[PDB]
Amino acid sequence: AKNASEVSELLAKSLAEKAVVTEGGKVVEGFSYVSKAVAAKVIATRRAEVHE
Amino acid sequence: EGNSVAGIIKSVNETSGANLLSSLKTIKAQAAPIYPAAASSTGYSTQAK
Repeated sequence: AKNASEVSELLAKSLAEKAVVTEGGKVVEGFSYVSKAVAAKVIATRRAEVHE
Repeated sequence: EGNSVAGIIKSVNETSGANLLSSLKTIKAQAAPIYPAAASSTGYSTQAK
């Protein structure tokens, strides 16, 4: 009864991780975007190696 | 032997960024010139004798 919070949360987060991209109202498939978090981690990695 | 500056360049390039700053006293000690320590005190040489 006490891990029901985490199982409903992980269902929501697992649906959120594979979030899909819509054309207008219909879905575009084979669409891959680079997030601002992923781009900032790329920038931080490249910046740390050049500082090294 | 090989020259000490190329050893500095190689062993500095081989360290990681976390390993770099504490390795610097070791790398320096591997590039320091050999100054031979005081060896065995014999008596007088055969030419001194």
